[PDB]
Amino acid sequence: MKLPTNLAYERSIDPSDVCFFVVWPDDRKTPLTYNSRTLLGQMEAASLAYDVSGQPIKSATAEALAQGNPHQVDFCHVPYGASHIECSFSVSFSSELRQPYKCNSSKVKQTLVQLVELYETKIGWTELATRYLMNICNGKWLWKNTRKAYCWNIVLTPWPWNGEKVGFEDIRTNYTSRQDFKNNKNWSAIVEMIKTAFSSTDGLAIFEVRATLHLPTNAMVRPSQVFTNSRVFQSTTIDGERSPILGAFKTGAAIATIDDWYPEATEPLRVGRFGVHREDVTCYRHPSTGKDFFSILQQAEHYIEVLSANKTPAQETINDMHFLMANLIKGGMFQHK
Amino acid sequence: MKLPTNLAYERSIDPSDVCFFVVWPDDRKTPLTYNSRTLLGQMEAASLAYDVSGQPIKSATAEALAQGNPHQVDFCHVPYGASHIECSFSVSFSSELRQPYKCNSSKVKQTLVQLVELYETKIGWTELATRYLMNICNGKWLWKNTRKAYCWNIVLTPWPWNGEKVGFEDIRTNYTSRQDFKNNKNWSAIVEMIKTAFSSTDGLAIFEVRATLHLPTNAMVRPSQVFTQNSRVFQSTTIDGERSPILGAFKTGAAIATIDDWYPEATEPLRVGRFGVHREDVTCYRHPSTGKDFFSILQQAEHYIEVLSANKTPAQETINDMHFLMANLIKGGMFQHK
Repeated sequence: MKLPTNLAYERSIDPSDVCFFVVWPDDRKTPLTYNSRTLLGQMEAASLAYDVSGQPIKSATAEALAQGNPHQVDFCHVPYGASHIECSFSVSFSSELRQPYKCNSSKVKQTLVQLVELYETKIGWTELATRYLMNICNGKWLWKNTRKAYCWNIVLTPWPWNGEKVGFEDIRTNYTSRQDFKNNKNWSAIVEMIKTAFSSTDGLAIFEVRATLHLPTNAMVRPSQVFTNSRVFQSTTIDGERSPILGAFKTGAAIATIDDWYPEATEPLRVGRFGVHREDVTCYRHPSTGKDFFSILQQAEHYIEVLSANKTPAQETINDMHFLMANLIKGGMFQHK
Repeated sequence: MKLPTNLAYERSIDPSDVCFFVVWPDDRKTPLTYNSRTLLGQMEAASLAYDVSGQPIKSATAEALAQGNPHQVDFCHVPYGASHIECSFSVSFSSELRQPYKCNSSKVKQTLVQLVELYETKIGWTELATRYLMNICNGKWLWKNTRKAYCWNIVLTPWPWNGEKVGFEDIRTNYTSRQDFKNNKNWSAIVEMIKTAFSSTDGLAIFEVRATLHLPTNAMVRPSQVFTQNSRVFQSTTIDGERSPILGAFKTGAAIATIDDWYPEATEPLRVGRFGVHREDVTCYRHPSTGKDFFSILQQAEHYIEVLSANKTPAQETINDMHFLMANLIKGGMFQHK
């Protein structure tokens, strides 16, 4: 199947910025603040003592290499008498994946629409909705702040909902595997919200998520930081103060670390075309593998006879279908030429 | 009938820009603001890994394709402790479709003048004025902001009016179909303004429209954006000393006039225009080969006068051609040639 000259979708998951608060004892809240401060380190660079080839430069003597290298960073920490930290944002799950946002070819629109209806019927939305929601219900969107913490707690507030807010107390102890989430009192009622949101022409499903981090005394917080003072935080205005925030696009990248179907999978990757790993600077699912999104999107006509048959599909060629569906929930421009 | 060398009308519906405000608890209002910020995404384009034909380009190895692509967007969101968002603008309905603004042919001016008087008598202005007024009274002019919201409300303030402002509370629940709008306490009195505006040589009918959006916590708002490295650049005005996003006047008028569901295989209503286009799937319904574009219906305008001046009920097929004929005169435009 050819790529058209116009093909684009909208995203089906819409997160927001994360706001950081300081809860004091006797329960008053205050927005967390930060300050820039200059520091002074050693002169480690391997470019100040060596050249490009690798022999020692003769200008950097032992006295000139112990001189003092001043830097300037932003610095954010928990105040002294504080109790814990609130972190609050919101997610929507809203059915944009059913038909393309823009598509000049009517044949490609019919083919893309059938796939979503075939996938919904033959495979179902249970596997993807479980994998997105297990990144909300633990501290995956709290990136490094989860690390080096006593405990953290997640409280959900789903909107088309009756009552009794959903709580996930003491992660790192109680919510480790997939089965620990399914043992919650109301887990099948929240998974079937995301399934109803994807399976309907107007599905809505808003969540209000709020966390509670119990850090050590006077400890660090790690917010997101700007693209360009060497470490500059991203910030908004709460009341009249500046306050560090976790970026909206940073938060959506944490909900979508699902991709563990690339051919030698150990660690789940953030969902993308030719899905990259930023730990080791490589692309798993390179176009030479044949298992990027554009080599699977061309096999969309072949995947229709697999799903419209009656034999259960091979697990190997439904991992290609989970990756096809996860890139349409992600959205993007799919043009060419 | 041939097209004259000069034919043009004025528009009969005049919207304005939509201004956004932030309402705080204790009911103080502040204009909504935005900022630009740079982000860092992956290197997805399909022109960075593939060539025009379809084989993989060989300069894009696995390391060079995992490198990092910085962009820059405008970013507008609801503040943290905010309650909701006001959205206010105004529409007028002003009878410019009664006569041509400019027409050098007196036979064509007479034919056009007769059609509006026979449409008004035989068919009436109830069908068009109900379709325009529904797009004001729900959040159609709030394009994507209606999506992903808790609820929204519309309050009308019509000008040649006695009192008691007209309210439409909790759309997506209370106002879904045509009959839900008709069950309002004063819906007929506002439809009979737009009818009286069209049915008169000096019809005026001003509406002051104000909305109230209950978004989630810290949520996104989607304003209109300029027709221009910044990737997303919003349209803006100045309220007090602060830039603030708008949702433009041309954009607002395109939302009131998404009415055209008379094209030959109609599913979704289109924006009213000549050879009515659909920008979702980039095609023209009502193409000149269909025979149901607006310049093929002008050439049968002498034919439509014998149908409307008979006594037999007009066929639905040839009065859905009259609704599209009337909706393009309310839209206005140069109708010349050559």
